Amino acid sequence: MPGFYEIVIKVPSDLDEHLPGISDSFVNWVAEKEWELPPDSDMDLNLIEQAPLTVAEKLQRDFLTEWRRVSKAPEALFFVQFEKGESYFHMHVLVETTGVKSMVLGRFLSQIREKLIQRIYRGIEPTLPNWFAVTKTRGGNKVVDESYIPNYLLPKTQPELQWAWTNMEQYLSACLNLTERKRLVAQHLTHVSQTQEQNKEN
Ligand SMILES: [Mg+2]
Repeated sequence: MPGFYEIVIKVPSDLDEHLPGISDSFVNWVAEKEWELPPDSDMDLNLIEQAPLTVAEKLQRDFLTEWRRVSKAPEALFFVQFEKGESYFHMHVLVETTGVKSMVLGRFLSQIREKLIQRIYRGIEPTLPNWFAVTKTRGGNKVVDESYIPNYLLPKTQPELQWAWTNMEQYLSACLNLTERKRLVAQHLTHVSQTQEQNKEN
């Protein structure tokens, strides 16, 4: 029943351009990490860029830890999709509204952003233009329902799709399985159609 806020987080992909002044240890940390697909995945690992993924995995993991603390919702539902855009790697973070009133969201997000800078970037802010941004109505903070996910996130394919994470049960297999995403999209649109059909009838 509750909606979701959306935070878009840009992820650096060019060290000198995106992250001027970053530490050597940060560079080594990125280099060291390797990721593998789960056995049930049908994705092509070749199309997935490991270094940006390392940064993204931590950013989402840390954002969520902070969110749980400010929200006081330990079990908050989330869906995060990491994507390769035309200009930037970026992350769509959808998190439920519970525990955070809209009036105070800017202050909380701001606190979270500082924590990410400390933890991920080791005190050096990324040189990305509007890097941590809540989706707004023009206006106030946008809230969207669960339908946003089948409509705008699930349809993505490689290489635009890089990775995804969730705690929402209906999407757990969808995250890294293209065949499953495809099925879910079709299923959602089917429901929508059936609903309109009913409406015309009656
Ligand atoms: Mg996008």
